[PDB]
Amino acid sequence: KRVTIPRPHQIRCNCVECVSSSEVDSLRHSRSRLNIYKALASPSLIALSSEDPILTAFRLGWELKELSKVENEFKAEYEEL
Amino acid sequence: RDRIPLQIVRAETELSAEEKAFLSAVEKGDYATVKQALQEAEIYYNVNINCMDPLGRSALLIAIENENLEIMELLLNHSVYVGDALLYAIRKEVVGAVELLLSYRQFSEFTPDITPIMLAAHTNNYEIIKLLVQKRVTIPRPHQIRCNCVECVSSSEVDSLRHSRSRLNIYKALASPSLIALSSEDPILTAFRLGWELKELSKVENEFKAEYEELSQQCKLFAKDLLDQARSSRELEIILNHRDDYHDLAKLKVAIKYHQKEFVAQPNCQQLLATLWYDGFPGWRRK
Amino acid sequence: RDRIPLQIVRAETELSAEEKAFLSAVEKGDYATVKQALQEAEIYYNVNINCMDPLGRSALLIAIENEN
Amino acid sequence: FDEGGTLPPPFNIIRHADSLIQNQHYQEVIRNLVKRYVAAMIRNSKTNEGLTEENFKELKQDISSFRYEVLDLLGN
Amino acid sequence: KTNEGLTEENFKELKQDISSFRYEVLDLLGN
Ligand SMILES: [Zn+2]
Ligand SMILES: [Zn+2]
Repeated sequence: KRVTIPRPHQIRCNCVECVSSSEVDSLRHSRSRLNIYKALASPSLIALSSEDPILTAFRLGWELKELSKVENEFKAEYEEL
Repeated sequence: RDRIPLQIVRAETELSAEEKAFLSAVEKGDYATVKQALQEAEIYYNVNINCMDPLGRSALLIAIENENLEIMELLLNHSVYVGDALLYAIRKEVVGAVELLLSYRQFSEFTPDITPIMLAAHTNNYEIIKLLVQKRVTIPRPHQIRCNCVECVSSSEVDSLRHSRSRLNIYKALASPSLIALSSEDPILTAFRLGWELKELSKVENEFKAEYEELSQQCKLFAKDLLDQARSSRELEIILNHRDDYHDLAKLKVAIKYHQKEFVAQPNCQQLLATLWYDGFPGWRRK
Repeated sequence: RDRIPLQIVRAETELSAEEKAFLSAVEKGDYATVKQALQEAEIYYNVNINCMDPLGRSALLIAIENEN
Repeated sequence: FDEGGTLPPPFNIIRHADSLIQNQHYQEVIRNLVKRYVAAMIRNSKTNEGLTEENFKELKQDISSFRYEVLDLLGN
Repeated sequence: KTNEGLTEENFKELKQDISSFRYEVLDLLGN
């Protein structure tokens, strides 16, 4: 059946949405990104819905480590993912 | 004489075979046999229903460890001797037998001071405690340290090994998470004032140092877990700014005067502060 | 005054006994009893099938954890 | 954090309703937190506990009683 | 009673109990 998953913005994005919501509720905005990144990194989904399952684990296990330096609160989580 | 004889030096009584088959039938689930033996023992008199197996187990304590709620009622409609049978059903956490025993209202494993409300708090059930507090109960109050009344000095010299156990029992009863979350008005400020005076007691009583020290640790994780269950920012702002009896952090300063190192080293509390130490510099994401 | 009283400070609602036996029969597997109680509750009105046990579990969340 | 206006060393020589509404607001958060904590702690026990010898006996007794009652009904 | 684990011996007794129950019930009912 037809489903869909949202798309997270790039780091240091500076749109009006990323700066307005990040100052009205700052504890709820920092949880959806972690949930999405935990959803996107599962082995079964990558082996089921990717065109090249080897080159998609190289470009995604490299930009989960840069995120481990700007977000000091969830260092262990991002590191383990 | 190069052999060693063997014999029993401390003898006790033995039972008869007629009695034996009764307890043997209770242990297997036969319901049509025991119901007969209960009936012939009212016209003729050959068996007593209050016997005891070699290990001190009677006919009512075997049907509790095997959870059978259909033989208990059958033994209870007949007049049997119910002694300390309510303390054996709270140690083994079952719910139906508890009620059932409540409704039909010289050897043991428990000291002569244990009460049901105190034994149900050593274990950590939430459903059993709520059934005993709807009825009226009470727990004693311990005196302050270095108290000097006539009672504290007279009893402490007639029996000094029994007087040092009730205080430990009471302090183990008072420090359970469920009771604090069920019967307190402020569940956060009562774990600060109680996890601080269980450590002073660890210096005057050299015998139970480890016990008191470990009891002081169950009161430091409760507050942290209760705090990290939040789902928004307004809830954090309301909690950390509560003053009993303006808008400054009037509850994060009381946690520093008590040396609580896990309540002030949490991601949320360390992210609320970083937005006030960098006021005037909207972005620190630079080279 | 050397005693400490105890009471509940945050009260909630309680259920009735008639309802109690319904949820008690759902937890044991009785299929011929619950099918009757579902039927008398359509001519007479004495039980609501959307009750909740003390722990927030309804009549449909008990039959999921026991795979029936 | 406090307003002291501390200059560097050299230049250093020259009523009911509010309480009621706060106490009314403070309780619902506590109630919800207690609910969630109790639920989580009850759930956590279901998954991380092993088995022992006590359960084998109850299973055996159940089978035994079932057999005995069925035999009693069928035989007579 | 509290600090002992399970092993393979108990599974066999349970299986044998079920088997004997089934056999005796089938013997009575069938004939
Ligand atoms: Zn963003
Ligand atoms: Zn004293």
